[PDB]
Amino acid sequence: STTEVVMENVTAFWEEGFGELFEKAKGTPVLKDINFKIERGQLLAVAGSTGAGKTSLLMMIMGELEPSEGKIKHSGRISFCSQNSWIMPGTIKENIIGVSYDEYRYRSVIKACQLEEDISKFAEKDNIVLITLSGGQRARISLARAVYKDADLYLLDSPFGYLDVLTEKEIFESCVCKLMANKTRILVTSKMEHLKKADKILILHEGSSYFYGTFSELQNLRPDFSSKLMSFDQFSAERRNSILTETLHRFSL
Ligand SMILES: Nc1ncnc2c1ncn2[C@@H]1O[C@H](COP(=O)(O)OP(=O)(O)OP(=O)(O)O)[C@@H](O)[C@H]1O
Ligand SMILES: [Mg+2]
Repeated sequence: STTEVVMENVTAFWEEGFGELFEKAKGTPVLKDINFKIERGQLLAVAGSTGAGKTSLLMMIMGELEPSEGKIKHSGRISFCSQNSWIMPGTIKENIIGVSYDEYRYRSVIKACQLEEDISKFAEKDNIVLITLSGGQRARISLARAVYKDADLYLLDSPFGYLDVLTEKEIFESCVCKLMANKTRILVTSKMEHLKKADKILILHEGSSYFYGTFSELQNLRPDFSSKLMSFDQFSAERRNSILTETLHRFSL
């Protein structure tokens, strides 16, 4: 199954004392007046400047950060892919599946994340003990682990680190848009292509919603903003994020 996710007028503080004070009241919040609704099986793309609250938003959904105002609604299990890849000492297989094995699911995830060719290189195949991996292999294994988990909501925080432009595109398509096409998911990204293929987009800046709605509505309701951001996707993660950050500081509020 999958869930809908709804946030209505949500405000949150990481400093729990302040969150209580604000709540009771009938520094500055990490997230302010956040609103979105994603339907079952839909993709929300979340972009924004550095420190804007993109990971914090995900942490709220996981219950690590509580709102001081507003309503969050969602049900079921959550799977989370962090923006920092991590590999535990053990086999490639163990890293992806943990303890529970489903052959058909495991095979579809390795294919979707392009891990077949990485696995096949080794004598032991996926029983190879984690051999040091490249950043890109680490990113793909971390993604595979998150997508393999049977969950009702998938939270993918910038999962495409150290990938080539073309293979990030291939994996966005095969994994996020095809394998997970019927799962509710939220993707943090800085690629315009990802925003374009999303059902909904949320742009965050200093904890506020700079824009929520559709890519074509962004093109329409934010023409001056779009005109800077739209060969952007060939730029490095760092450069895209610096351009997005600087543009947001210019046009915010
Ligand atoms: N557990 C926490 N406790 C206190 N403050 C936090 C915590 N997590 C994040 N913050 C702070 O909240 C702000 C938002 O950080 P967050 O990680 O949500 O930003 P981000 O938009 O994901 O940025 P990036 O583009 O760097 O990933 C930052 O000032 C950060 O230092
Ligand atoms: Mg983050």
